[PDB]
Amino acid sequence: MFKDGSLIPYLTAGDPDKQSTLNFLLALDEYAGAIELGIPFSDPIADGKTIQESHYRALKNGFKLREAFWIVKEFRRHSSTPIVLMTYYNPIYRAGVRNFLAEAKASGVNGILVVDLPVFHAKEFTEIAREEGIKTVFLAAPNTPDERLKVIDDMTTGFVYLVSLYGTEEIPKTAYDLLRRAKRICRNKVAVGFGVSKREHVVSLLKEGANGVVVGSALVKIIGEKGREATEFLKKKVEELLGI
Repeated sequence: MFKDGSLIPYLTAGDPDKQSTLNFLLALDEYAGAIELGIPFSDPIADGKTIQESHYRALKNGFKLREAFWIVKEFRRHSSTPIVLMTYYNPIYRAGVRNFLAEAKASGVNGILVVDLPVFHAKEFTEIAREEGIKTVFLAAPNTPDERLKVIDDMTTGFVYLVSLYGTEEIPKTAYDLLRRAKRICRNKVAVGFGVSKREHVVSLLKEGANGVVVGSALVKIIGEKGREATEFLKKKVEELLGI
């Protein structure tokens, strides 16, 4: 869904408020190949500490599901940068899969990633996303075996998202191994979320085959640190990571 060598910002919707999220997106668009907008959930057990706290902040400050669409809709007035909505299944399941996907599409969302999509529902889910015109983004971690990478690649219409809960401040070998295994199996492009925080992390991951590098934690840390005034500091971090 994005150009090779793309940096992909990840932000939690409504952290600290939907208006600020929109501001952050507009300020980082010029550096983004695509953007991941995360829907906050009460139990983000698949996320790292930093991003879990951004979920807590957003909910505490009163974030509401459809405010995420507001953000995408307003963003679309100024940009056509691909947007992937990242969420836990619970919200979608409760609101109605097709209803949510249709509403997502209508707002400008291009793809969707369901962090904990029950394998039991994967089939029907992908079929519904296809019908609603939304591309799919599936996740895989270091403990994902080659056989499953293949199944994941065959269902993916957007791009494969490789993650690493490991942390760092070096990228773990187990994370590089996941990438190395994925590029050998995936026909889809792949993005990596290995918690980069330094220029060398980006240069290296791109050199090792990542079509796109996502930047979430580095940005979110600054947001829970500077609140609405995070913007300018975010631009500098993304610039640092881009060697500019």
